[PDB]
Amino acid sequence: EVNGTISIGCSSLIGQTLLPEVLSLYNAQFPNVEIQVQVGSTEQIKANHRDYHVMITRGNKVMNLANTHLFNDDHYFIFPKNRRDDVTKLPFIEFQADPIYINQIKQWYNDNLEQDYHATITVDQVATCKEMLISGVGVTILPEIMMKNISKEQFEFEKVEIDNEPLIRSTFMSYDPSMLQLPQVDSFVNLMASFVE
Amino acid sequence: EVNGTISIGCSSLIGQTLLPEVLSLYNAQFPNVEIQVQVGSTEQIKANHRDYHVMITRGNKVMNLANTHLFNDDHYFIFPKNRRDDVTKLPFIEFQADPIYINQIKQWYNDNLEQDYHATITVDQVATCKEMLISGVGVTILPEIMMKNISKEQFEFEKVEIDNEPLIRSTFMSYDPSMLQLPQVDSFVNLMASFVE
Ligand code: NA
Ligand code: NA
Ligand code: NA
Ligand code: NA
Repeated sequence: EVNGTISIGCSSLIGQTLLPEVLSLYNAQFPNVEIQVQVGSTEQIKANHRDYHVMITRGNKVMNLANTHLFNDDHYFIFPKNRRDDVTKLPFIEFQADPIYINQIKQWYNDNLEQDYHATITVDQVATCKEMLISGVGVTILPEIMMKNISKEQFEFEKVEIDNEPLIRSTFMSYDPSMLQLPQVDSFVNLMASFVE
Repeated sequence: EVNGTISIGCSSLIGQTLLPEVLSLYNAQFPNVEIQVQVGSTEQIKANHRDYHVMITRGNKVMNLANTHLFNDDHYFIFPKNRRDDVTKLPFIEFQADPIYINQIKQWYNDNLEQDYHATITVDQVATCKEMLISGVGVTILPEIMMKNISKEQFEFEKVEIDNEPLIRSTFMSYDPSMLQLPQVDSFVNLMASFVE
């Protein structure tokens, strides 16, 4: 019977989406495990890797750990339908992430709106960015996992393609193989790997 | 005509709720202002006060700055309706905050569920806590500002009273008075103060 504590570190948006779904199943199966969750940037979580049994991050694989690819996100440029004719003049909401990923977003904007990229609003979290969009602050690109409960009546969703290939963002589960001896950690890793497949 | 950059630091949950609503009005009135937003714990935002023109935090007033009281939140204990008879056995989801506030939550639980407080799941962000609740992970107390789009069909909401007085959490806007000379900062402060009234 599985006991003890599990300490999970994850990308901020993962704490709002995938991790809650998985922990609902995990706790139901393994009720005696104490669960600790810290969220932050992928950079922050990677830096504090020693504090976590398991990490769920986005972008590239984590150095010197076992990595399991969970899924990829497509992306959508999102803007209000009532302002379609004025999309080039609406403020763009940028979130913080690694340069390779953000530069893809900037390049897409430059190429497709036919003008220099400029972010009027900059936020750290994708979740913050999502709420700025919803409240009418401006336009943005979001990963598909963050598009739940955005009004299809109010907003147009344009799939973000670069040379007819989708812009994608990967999500990885990472951990030190020596944590798998802990049944709470093994049970989580096995459940996560099963959930996505 | 108002120009320049404004740097806002706020409580994580404020970035998901109040700040998006206010920035939608702010940008519409003052389109040439560049907006920078960082979210975090009240403790983190207070520590990095020098990085922000204006701060929106929760709990007590910020030391050695001008403070404007924005609003108070009531609180609700939230649990799934299908498990009403088993509420005492369901895992409690705790979020991180200052001890005075968290101890009020713990005391309420101890008094009203008639057993020792124990958090099976601990998260840093209230927003994370909300999604854990929604996904069926367990039970929790949330501030009223964070209760939008939680299913009334699925969940019971019990107002959190302590001696027939509501458990409350205050929100404050803080800034160094010498930032008000900047028209972008003055315009924001005046708008926020007006919005809540
Ligand atoms: Na980010
Ligand atoms: Na974006
Ligand atoms: Na918190
Ligand atoms: Na709580």
